[PDB]
Amino acid sequence: VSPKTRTSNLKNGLTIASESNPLVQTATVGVWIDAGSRNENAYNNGTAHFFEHLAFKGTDKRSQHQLELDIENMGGHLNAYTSRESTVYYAKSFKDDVPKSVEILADILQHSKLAESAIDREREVITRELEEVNKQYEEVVFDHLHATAFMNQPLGRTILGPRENIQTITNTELRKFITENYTADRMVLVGAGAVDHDALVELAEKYFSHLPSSQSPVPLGTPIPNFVGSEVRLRDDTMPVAHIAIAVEGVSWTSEDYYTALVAQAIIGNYDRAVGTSRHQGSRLSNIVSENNLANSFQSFSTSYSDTGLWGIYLTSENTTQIDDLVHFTLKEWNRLSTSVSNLQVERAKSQLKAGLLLSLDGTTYVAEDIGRQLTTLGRRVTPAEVEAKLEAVTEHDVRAWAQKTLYDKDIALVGLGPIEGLYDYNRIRNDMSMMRW
Amino acid sequence: FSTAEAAGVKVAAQDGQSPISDLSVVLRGGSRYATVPGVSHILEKFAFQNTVPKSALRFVRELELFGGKLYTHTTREHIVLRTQFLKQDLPYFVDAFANVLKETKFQQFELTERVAPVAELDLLKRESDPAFTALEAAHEVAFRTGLGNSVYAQGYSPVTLEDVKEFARQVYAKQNVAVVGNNVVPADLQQLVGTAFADLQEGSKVTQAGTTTLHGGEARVRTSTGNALTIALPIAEPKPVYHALASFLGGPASMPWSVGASPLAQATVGTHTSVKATYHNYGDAGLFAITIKGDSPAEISQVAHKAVQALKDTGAEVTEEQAARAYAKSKFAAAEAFENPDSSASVIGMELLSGVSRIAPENVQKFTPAELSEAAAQLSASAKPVVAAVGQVHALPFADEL
Amino acid sequence: FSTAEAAGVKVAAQDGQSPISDLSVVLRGGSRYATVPGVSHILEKFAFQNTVPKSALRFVRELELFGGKLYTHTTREHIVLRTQFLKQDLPYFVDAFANVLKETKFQQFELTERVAPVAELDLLKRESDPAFTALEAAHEVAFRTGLGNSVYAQGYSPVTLEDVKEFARQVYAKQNVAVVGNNVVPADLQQLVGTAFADLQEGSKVTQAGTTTLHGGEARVRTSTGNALTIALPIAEPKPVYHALASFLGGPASMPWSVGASPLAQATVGTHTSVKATYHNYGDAGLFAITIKGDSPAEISQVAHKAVQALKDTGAEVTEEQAARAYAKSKFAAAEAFENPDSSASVIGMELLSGVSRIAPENVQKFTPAELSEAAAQLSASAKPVVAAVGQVHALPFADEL
Amino acid sequence: ASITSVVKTSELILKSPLLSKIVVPLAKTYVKFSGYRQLGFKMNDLIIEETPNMQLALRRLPPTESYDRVYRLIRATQFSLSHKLATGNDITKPEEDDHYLIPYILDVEAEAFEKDALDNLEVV
Amino acid sequence: ASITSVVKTSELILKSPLLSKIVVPLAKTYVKFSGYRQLGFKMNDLIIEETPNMQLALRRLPPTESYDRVYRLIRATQFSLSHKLATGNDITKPEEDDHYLIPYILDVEAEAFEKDALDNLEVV
Repeated sequence: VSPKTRTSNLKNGLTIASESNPLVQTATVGVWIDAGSRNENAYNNGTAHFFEHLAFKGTDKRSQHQLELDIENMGGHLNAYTSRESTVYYAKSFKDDVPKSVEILADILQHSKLAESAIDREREVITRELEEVNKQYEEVVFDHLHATAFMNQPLGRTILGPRENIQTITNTELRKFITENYTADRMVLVGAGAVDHDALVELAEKYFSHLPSSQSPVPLGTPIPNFVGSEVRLRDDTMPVAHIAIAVEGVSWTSEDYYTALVAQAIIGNYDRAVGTSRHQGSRLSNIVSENNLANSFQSFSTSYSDTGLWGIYLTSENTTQIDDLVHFTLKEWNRLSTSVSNLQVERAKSQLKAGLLLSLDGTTYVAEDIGRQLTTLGRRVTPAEVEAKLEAVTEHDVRAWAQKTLYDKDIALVGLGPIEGLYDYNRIRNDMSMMRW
Repeated sequence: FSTAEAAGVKVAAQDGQSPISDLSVVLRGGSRYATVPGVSHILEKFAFQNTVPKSALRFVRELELFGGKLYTHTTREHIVLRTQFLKQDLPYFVDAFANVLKETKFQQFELTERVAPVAELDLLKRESDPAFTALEAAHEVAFRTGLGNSVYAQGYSPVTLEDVKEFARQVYAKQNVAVVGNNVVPADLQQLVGTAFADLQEGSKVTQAGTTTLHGGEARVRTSTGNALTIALPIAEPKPVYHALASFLGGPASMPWSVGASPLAQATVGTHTSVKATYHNYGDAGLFAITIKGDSPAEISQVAHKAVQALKDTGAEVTEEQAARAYAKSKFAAAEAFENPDSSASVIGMELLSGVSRIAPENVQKFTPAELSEAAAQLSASAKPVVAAVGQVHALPFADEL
Repeated sequence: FSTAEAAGVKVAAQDGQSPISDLSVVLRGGSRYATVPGVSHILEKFAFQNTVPKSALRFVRELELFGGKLYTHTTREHIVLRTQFLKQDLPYFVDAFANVLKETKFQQFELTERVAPVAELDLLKRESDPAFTALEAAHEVAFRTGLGNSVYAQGYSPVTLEDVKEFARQVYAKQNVAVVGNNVVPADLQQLVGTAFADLQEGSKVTQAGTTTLHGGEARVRTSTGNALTIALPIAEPKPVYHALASFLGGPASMPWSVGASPLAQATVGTHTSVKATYHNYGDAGLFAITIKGDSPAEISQVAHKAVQALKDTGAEVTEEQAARAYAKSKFAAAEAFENPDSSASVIGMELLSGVSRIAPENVQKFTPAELSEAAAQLSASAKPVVAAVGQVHALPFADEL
Repeated sequence: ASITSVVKTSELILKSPLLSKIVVPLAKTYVKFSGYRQLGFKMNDLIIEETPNMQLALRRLPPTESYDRVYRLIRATQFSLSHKLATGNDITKPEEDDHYLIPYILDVEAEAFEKDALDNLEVV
Repeated sequence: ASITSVVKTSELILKSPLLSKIVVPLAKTYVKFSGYRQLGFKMNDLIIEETPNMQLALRRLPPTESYDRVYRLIRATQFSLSHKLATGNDITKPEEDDHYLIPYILDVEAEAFEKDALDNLEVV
């Protein structure tokens, strides 16, 4: 039984949430923000990512060089990432270096220079990032997947933004973005590891007390997405490996089917030929794929957002004449979530998940990420007892009922990259979303 | 970690407040003890294959019912087999390790179809990073055998089933086995290990064939898949100051989208190259390495010159600020290593299998600017510099140029 | 061979009494002058491809009607293109060489489909012998660039059509071309070269980018395809005594089913290994090598120790008999080299292009036992020994062991 | 007919002033009414490719020319199935209608025809 | 039937003293009249091989056993087409009739059957 997550508020509405571990000597403190690329419009798309670069480019006090030195002297490191719905800025340090790290984070968030000279310098760095993501095939695939599934909607935009915006982002629009979005009621200060909650609340009162509150404070993790069944083909015959993602509209964080979708995802599961145990996994798809050498890997996913999600699978394969078989067998395993699954598969997946959801949290950064994600999506940290109860409530009837309304005979979004000549057209893929025998 | 003994086996455990336990068997069976090249990698990959009580298939299916996970790796010193599971499932995992050490059926088909192909993919994935290759090449030049043996199984020298079975006969013995339990009640683990590992052979301590000898030289691994360069300096007397020096010289940034304030980090400005100084203590010898990877051989060459200069400059004078920055970066590195389960297990494993007491992160020594500059001076004035170049080797520096 | 000049091109010919003539164009374009690794090999393989007057196809079909043959090779110093034909067909062959030097269409499809695949098979055939690989590796360690460039094109460094076309623009010029005619009437050849090569560019002498620098070291080439070891010693002042020393130390047997009476041959007794000492003069530097191949790495190691001892023993004392044996074996080696058309062409080619007057086999100097022992003494006590091991490299010797 | 034949006959016509004066204007109208440019094709994209000689010529195209040809074929196929014509920049302008393939096929055929001749040589 | 089945039932018989006393002599006569030894076969050479399990067992044979099996099949095929029987050393003697393949197929089948069982497990 893990220690209790303590939670306090300030007057402005900043949440402080902490989970102490007296067995470790490091601590991860940081700020989780319920804001991301989705908060931009089409004209300033890319701003949130642009800001993340400038946050480390110097503040009103410390210059770029002083900032570097201050963190070097702390001994740990700082890290940040911007997603579609969430921004994180954290600092991993030693136990007694926590007041330094909180102070630096408070500085870079509230008091950043955003000097025209630095805007102009990063404008090239970010322009170069546009031509080098091209190599990270999984990210290429998932960014096209969002672009097509949520065609012309805010979730469909990339985080980097178009080349055109990168050239026209001003310090004005950067400042406007962080003034509108980085408000106290949307922020959580999180500490995990060797942190005292009461110490962290004092540091919050010292550094984050003059944060703006929004005019209309909605609860944390408050949002209409209209999924488009569609496909993007990025054929490249010179690549040896095909990367394919197939997804349907999935579930939001607060859906009543959130756990049912996780159990269904666990019934299909993951596979990787390079891992020794993967040839012996219980999943039917795993057995088909491994016995027939259909793929190097596959990974089931169930991504959630505040008001929608994508549920599906990501496949990689060198077997370019049997891509059809790989896709066929994958979608026939999905069909069986509607037609055939019983207590046998459901209870096995629940067993595997009850541990999996706890196992994931194995370091201070993972714990901090879990507290931060849960607080900014659900408004609370859900105790393992509650999670165990929600998983236990999933029956085989729930899985079949969910699959029949979410997967069965539904439109898919499909992205293929690489040697995908063998991937059939949209209709033949989408026809595998049902079984004529049922 | 309360160190004890259960039926001749050294057991160290630390209770915690988490639902998740990590149990690791650390074996004195890393590559420095490898009878034939690659055997310690193969033996690692042969863990949790078919045993007499339980098939590999049955083990994996039951592990999924517990939602446990399995992690294995080989170092120059150890083979580490780790399981991660829920606290309550401890007895199952203890018995599983017992079956592996006592009753593994080393079958030829498992070697040909399961173990060797997985070993080969493991290595190919590691080599995708040219910096990995460069640092491996550097150890091979510096030590030749023992520490200079390859960690991984390679194609040019095949490991046979008789090789692996012989090595396992030596390694899988009470004298070469340590059990390390994170978030495991220490009294409960001692009771279980004491019943499960009672019939394990006693065996003898595995030893390195021959003494560690240091050599200088050059390795020129011509690849087409990226460029890297290691500058290593073999150390005959491993001293803890080299940790402080590695962290001082640094190389990686402590901040996104930054270069860093470390001397080696500042050596990369204007280049798309990265750099990392590392120190490897192996008890009886050590290796201080500076690895530079990049897409341009011209830029790598440029950074390599600045890197050697940085080390010479350090040998001249360190400031008090810089010495304190080294203490801070080094204490932090020690702390995170004792937290990470992979490295944690091997640290206590070394304490249990040898007798080298762990240096707790809170007890990491502060080195004065005098002590740091002295350490850097010895390295700049080494009689046996090693340089391993990987990639377009015709365009990378040579030892005599540096 | 009567040296003359015909329209700015150096022509050497020697009339004889045989129906078969050998015409060879020797180009100053070997690998030491290469701009890009492998271009001199590629340019050699691009000879007699499509020219503007005559396609490769038409050339081969017509060559078969004359029953002529075509031989090409690349050295570190030259590209040699030789034709062998009936005496009377001389004008056709002169004109064919003129078309190649003036009018070769270097087409991308020829490079991809014809030239590069043939270059690759050429290299694979040579490398089947591990001794070839070992001696190539040794030059690479000893000289790094220039003489240390690879002779042959390799996959890792792709030669482009622009590379080859640029190099050909330099090499195919009056200043880098010598014509050598064996059993060709010298007056007739001068007349024909003077009309056919008149419109060839004058160009400039191709030069080695940078001076020849000597280095010591080790190369360790892992193959699964047999074992060899070269022990080379770079020579800063090439002297003719090293020929005598190479022939003295010997290595190959001078009669069937025997071992031989040479010090290196006697080092192989009880082993299935062979040995050969060689000396390579390159004008401004040289290389003295001893190559040992065999199927057993243990036996190679054994012979390598005896080989180094033999050289040290030579530095001590050689008898009068042994010095005379060295004169005899060396005169013979010189004579047969001047006879073989392959080596003959390059010998006069070096006299014509470079200016190094040939040493006639009858004028090969007799070295006293004093002079031989002094030469061997200077080699055993070299500051820069090179060792290239090929095969099971973990089991072959290192430089510091020798 | 071989490309070689077509090219040689065309060159005979272009040489003769009279002939060119009457043939070139006709050929330009023919090409306008042909209408392949309205599907974004270049003339050489239409040449039959299912022959050994043409497959060899296509393999010798530089990679960029080859990738662009693939795109024009796919784009024209999509206009064909949709019953639409190109508009704007998809229409091939006369200055873009370059004979990118003709030099490759003429070289392939030159060798093929020389081989046929030389297979029939008679030592005199 | 599976080799597993055959082997298990045979072991039940060999255990029972009564049963073995009456079955073993019959089985030895059966084998003598069967006459596969007169074509130089070993019993295991006759087992049906066109099955995934059997193809996998055959791939796991040591190279020597595999090369010898190939020769016995070729030799038996030549006796069959010639209508001759083995003589001399080509006749399989009872001590040479070893079950070289049985251990491989029993291991392949053990895994195959365990996989089937475990595909039907029910968490309790």
